Amino acid sequence: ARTKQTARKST
Amino acid sequence: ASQEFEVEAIVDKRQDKNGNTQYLVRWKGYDKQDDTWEPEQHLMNCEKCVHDFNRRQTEKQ
Repeated sequence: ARTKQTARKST
Repeated sequence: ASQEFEVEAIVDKRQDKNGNTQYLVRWKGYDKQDDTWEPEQHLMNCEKCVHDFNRRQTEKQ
């Protein structure tokens, strides 16, 4: 992992 | 969060009919074919990804 920047991904 | 993935960049945005925003997300370690359009509430853990997209709107590339 390169950053702490995350988002919920739609399946 | 099992569905919370690392974002490489937000590369586009659009407005829904409620006036809320959706973001076109490029996912770290995935290819273009895996990009998704995500509703704004999915970016609550990505405030920097939005601010960075917004800054890049003002620059050339």
